[PDB]
Amino acid sequence: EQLTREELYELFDLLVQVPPRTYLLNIWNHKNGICRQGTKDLLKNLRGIAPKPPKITWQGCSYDCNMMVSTLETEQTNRFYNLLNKKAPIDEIKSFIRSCIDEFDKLHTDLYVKYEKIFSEQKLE
Amino acid sequence: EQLTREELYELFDLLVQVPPRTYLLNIWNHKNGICRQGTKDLLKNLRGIAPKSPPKITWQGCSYDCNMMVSTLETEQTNRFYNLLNKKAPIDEIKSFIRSCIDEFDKLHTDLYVKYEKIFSEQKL
Ligand SMILES: [Hg+2]
Repeated sequence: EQLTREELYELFDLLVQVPPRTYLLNIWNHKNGICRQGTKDLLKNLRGIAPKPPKITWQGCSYDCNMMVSTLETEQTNRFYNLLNKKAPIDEIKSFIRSCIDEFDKLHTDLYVKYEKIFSEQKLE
Repeated sequence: EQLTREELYELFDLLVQVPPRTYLLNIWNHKNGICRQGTKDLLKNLRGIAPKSPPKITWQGCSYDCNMMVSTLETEQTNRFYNLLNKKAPIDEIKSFIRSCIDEFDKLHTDLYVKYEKIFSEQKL
């Protein structure tokens, strides 16, 4: 039952107090599902404009993108558990989760911009 | 003074509660300055590749199109910003919005560059 981003942010107002940790972990799994669908969408969009100067291949783009997103996911999850363990207020936790999603959106933007330029230049000459 | 992108992102993490309107307007003006420098950089780069049946695309046309696209996006984003202010959006939502507007401008700048790179390349034969 994957929550949409909209449903997650609405649910972030039903949390006026810090909920139990199981609840918090459930929310983080929905966060992961949202970011991972963003990655799937990025790779789908990049595959569309990849060709069939630099000599970057689809396999290279895919390795780079997957390494950046997988490393970001690990780093964010670690920051999440540290927030939990230090018993942070609910407002801080909510801002942290929304900021992690924003950070993934910026990474997906950075990757799209980077490869849009390379692929478009390869399609030339 | 004009904040760098990195300085603006730093401020975002220091808005933890909802700040006065003057502060948010000030942040928006720095956002505008960052996106306008991105537009200046785009036109500089495009000048490098500009020339020196259907009509030939010239520097004038390229410049008119780019400035219309970025100026209209500026207007539309500012109108969405004022909507959030007036509806008293919580700070996490405003922060996501401003971050997303900068991503949208980065994408537009890249889309424009790729568009003209292709057009100027094809004409050159
Ligand atoms: Hg460029």
